[PDB]
Amino acid sequence: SSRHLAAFINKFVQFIHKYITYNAPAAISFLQKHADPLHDLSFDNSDLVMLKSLLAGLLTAAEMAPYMKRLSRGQTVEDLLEVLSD
Amino acid sequence: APLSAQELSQEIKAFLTGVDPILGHQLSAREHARCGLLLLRSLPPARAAVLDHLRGVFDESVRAHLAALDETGPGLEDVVQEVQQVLSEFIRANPKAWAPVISAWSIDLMGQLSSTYSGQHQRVGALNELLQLWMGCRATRTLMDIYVQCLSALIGSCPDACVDALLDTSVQHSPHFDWVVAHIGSSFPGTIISRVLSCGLKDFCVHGKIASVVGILGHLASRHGDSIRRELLRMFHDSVPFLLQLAVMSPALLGTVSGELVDCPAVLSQLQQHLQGFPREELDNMLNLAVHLVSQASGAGAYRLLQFLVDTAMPDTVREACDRLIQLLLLHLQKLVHHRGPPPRL
Amino acid sequence: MSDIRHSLLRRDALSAAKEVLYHLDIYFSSQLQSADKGPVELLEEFVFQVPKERSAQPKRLNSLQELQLLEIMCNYFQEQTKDSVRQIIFSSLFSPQGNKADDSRMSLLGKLVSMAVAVCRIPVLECAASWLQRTPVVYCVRLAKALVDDYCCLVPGSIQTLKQIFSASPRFCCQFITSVTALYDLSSDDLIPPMDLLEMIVTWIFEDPRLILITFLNTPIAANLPIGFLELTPLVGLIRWCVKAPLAYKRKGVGMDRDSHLLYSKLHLSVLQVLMTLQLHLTEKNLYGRLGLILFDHMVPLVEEINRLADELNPLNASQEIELSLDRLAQALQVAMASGALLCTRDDLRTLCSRLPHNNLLQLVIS
Repeated sequence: SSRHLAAFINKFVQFIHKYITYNAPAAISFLQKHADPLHDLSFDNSDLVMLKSLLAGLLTAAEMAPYMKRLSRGQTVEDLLEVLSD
Repeated sequence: APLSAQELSQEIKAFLTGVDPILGHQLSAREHARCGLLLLRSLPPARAAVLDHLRGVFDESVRAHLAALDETGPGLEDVVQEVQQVLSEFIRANPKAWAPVISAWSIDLMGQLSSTYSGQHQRVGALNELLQLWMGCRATRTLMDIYVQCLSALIGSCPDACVDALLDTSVQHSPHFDWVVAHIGSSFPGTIISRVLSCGLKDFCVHGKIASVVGILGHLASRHGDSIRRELLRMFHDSVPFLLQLAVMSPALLGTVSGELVDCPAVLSQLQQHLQGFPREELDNMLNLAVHLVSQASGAGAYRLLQFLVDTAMPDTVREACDRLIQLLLLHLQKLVHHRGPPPRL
Repeated sequence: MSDIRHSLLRRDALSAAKEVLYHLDIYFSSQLQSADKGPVELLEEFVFQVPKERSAQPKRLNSLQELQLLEIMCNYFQEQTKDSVRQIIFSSLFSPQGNKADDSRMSLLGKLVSMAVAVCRIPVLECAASWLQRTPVVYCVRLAKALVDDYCCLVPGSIQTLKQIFSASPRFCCQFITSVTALYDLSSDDLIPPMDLLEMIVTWIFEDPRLILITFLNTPIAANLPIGFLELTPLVGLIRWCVKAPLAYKRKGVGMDRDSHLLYSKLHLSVLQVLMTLQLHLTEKNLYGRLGLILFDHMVPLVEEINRLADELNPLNASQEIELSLDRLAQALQVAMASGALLCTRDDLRTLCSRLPHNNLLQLVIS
């Protein structure tokens, strides 16, 4: 039942990426010491792309720009309401 | 399981004439590969046939595997796994005897297929995405695995020759070769990035595609390995505007610019003064590259960069060039901001 | 005619080359009773993948077609049933002809010989042994070293195949022993014999005197050939190899190879049987002529080599090994003197002992 926690596992792998970024050898030591559960999780759940990629390997203003445009050039309550709901 | 002399002759006639001499019928690809493995367990002066047989069998295997992958022959998973096991057994027995010829032959066909197949099939930066596409297939994955074993065996002996052969084959088979060298750079940073920067500077020496290939390789290699790239670039800079060109091509080089802001005292000023003998056209290209780099890519603590730049304007020819550069930078930023008028810039 | 050559100058697996070789062999056999360099050189170049023109492209490279041609040649040679024709073809194929692929042609001939040995082509193996006897020791010994390095370094069984062939072919075994002695000259680290090759040599020391006697009785020996035409008795090489037990550590960290003393000593112990057999063959029989055995005045060079090579810390680290090697050398000299292999009188090696480490074995040799 691991398929409802996609965002939680996304936060987990964000933590994993930061962990290997600052303290690489500790993350390597932790993963290699417990390699069997990690490989077991990789094999059992084929849906885990990120785990396999991690084990093998080792937005912006461009989208928000029309919305803050509408918010800045928004005079009527309707425009502000719609852009704020968006 | 030894093979007798007459049995060896029969296996020769089987894989070589295609027909087993007793039954009188042509053999299949799986029988061909198993006969090749049987021959691999025997006479090494007979292993050139084994080498071309493995080349042909792996060509057919790659064709079938990638055709099945893109459309989304028979499976060859277990035989390939046994081949992987037996080559690991050889490279464990004695690296010096097997490693050079097998590495050269493998890299040879690995580039041949990269040059031929790539960019021509149904659906075949995007370089790392392409790398995922090849790692979708298993035969090339196993080939890369055993080659990695070869290099791990060839680290203390002569890795320089191996990487020289690798980069030369990449030069012949560019730009379709470079996923292999991208993966090995991810596996092995130092020598690979050193050869990448040497290739880049020699390419600038040539041109003063391949430069784009070098930049793409650097981008694909900067996955948690750009610190060594920054150190190597700094070492090259210590001795060169190819670095500016690559940064213009590769935005990830801005990470090195954060340290480069603190890297350049009066010693750096004199070093810049020494390089100042370049001609006016080269100087124009250099200043255009400098403003494009400091504007379009500096997404870090560049207030320190600006403060250092303005402080230099507060050696003498360096200061004149720097205040001029500041003026051009302001004009460039004005061009960037007030333009096109509607999506915005960045 | 050149039309047949042009028809045989296409494909690297063409049977036309085999047909041309068979026709040339038949012509040589027909004219042998009443008895060309160019045809043999052309046939070798065609096999060596070098075209007829002296500076043209290679003859269709190799690929699987070269393997097919080699297999066809091996099949023909095994069923050739002609000792003289096979010997002439083998001598022509592995001779230095000055072409661009001469070394590669010799290597391919050695590869085919190894394939024939694996195929148990006994008449072809005998023809190859005779051709090696009709070949210089340098090129033949280099080819043998290459074949040994190819086979021995592989998985176990190649040493077993070599031992089986040595049991089958004694002339090939004697040639291999001489080639191994020439390769294991105690000159460098590579001169230290490999483990698999040494194991095969030690295991094949049950009929070494018999193989030496068979090689001696195979053909009467003429005067000294050019740099050695595969001399049967490689006693100097075995004696040096027994002496060079600490030289394995000396040439090398330092203690990389030091366990081979016992195996070399066991292999050297076969020389006693060889010495007795040689004494029976020469002194007891009518073969007491010439210099007794194959000496070639090499005893002085052997003593000089022992003196030069033993300088690596002989005093304390290898004192016992030096004394044992001196005892082995004294035993070899006594065996040669008793068996008549060394026809020269004293002071040929006693003076050489002056520039060697002093031991009780030196006095025993003098006594």
